[PDB]
Amino acid sequence: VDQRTRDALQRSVQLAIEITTNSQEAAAKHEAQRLEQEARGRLERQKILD
Amino acid sequence: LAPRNKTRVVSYRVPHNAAVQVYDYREKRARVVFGPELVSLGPEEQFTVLSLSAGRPKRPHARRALCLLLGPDFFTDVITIETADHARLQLQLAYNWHFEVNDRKDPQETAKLFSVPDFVGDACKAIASRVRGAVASVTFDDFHKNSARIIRTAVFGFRDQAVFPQNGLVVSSVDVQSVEPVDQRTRDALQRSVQLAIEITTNSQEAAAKHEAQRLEQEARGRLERQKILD
Amino acid sequence: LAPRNKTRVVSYRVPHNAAVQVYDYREKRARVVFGPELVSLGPEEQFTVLSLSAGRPKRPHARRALCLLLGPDFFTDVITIETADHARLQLQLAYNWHFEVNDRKDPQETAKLFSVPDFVGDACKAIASRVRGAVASVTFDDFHKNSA
Repeated sequence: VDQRTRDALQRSVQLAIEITTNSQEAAAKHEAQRLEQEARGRLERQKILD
Repeated sequence: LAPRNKTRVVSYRVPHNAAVQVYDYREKRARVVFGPELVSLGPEEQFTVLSLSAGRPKRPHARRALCLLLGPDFFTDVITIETADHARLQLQLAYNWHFEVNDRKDPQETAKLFSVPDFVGDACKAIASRVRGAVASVTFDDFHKNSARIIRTAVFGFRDQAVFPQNGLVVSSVDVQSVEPVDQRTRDALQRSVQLAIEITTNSQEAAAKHEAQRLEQEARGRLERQKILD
Repeated sequence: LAPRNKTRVVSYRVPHNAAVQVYDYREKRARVVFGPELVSLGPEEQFTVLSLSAGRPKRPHARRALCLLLGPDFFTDVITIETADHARLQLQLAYNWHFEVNDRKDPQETAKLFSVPDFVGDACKAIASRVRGAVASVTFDDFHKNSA
């Protein structure tokens, strides 16, 4: 019935989106770090093999 | 237009996949006529007039019918629900239905077809309550990804059909069409969710190209360094 | 133009790959006439009039048909969906279809052809729901590459 109570619940869903977006950004960041490490790990072996 | 000859026998052509109910008030007899047929009243017989529901969000008493549509058909409804994150979002559904009649010569089975005064308004709220119930215990991120399963599991239990045993209606399908937030702010928060999913992919292709450039520069340097000693 | 002779026997030329449904309200008899043929009413026979769907995003009741098109054909629809990244993007599709009739002398098989009042609007939403459902659990980069 209250409008304030309804206003307090939209701020409950404006953060449930940010949870998901910060989660996908974290997953992409971890995958980028894993790929950069695998690239570095093959380049470092190839230098000694040269 | 032209006013009718009231001394003329009243008659109605019942359409395909439809039934009418008519009760003879003098001889105290009832009958239900099916499919495509001409139906003619006696002096005391009357038609059963069905006040039914129609409209966008299915307002009641918005349609009048002299016959009961019992063929495979659908009607669509707009359902506003709310997830466990308190995010409100309306839906657009479509309920494929048909009445199930075993014996058309049964005076008790065919009488049950006209027992519910408004099967459209009954079924469009008996299904929307289950949708509302099963979504309210589900967060928004789960529902946005799996909403075709949430709704099909809410409506059908443990099942292919949702039979209503009062009159004989089944609802053997539901087809969710539109899913969107009511709030504009909630919609603004989701475009910033996709303006970063592009940057993930572009920064990924730039990283892959950069790694390949470094690998090629290393292989070039590694052949040049051998060639200098060989000279 | 010229108003019709109402005392003249009503007749309709059914096209190729089409069927009409006609019920004799006096003799209590039904029949479905196929393919290319002339169809003439009795004094109490009537045609089954099909209100069908047409338009861009397939609005309903935008077309009226006295015959049922049952040949290999297509109709196109515009479908708006949304990926798991919350990126909204519309589609343009084309559904090659045909009705399947085994025996044309079966009064029960051929009656089922006219059971659904609007097969175009039914099929264009029964397919768009599956598209909408299977895309919403898929990120945008996967869909842009493998959408076929």
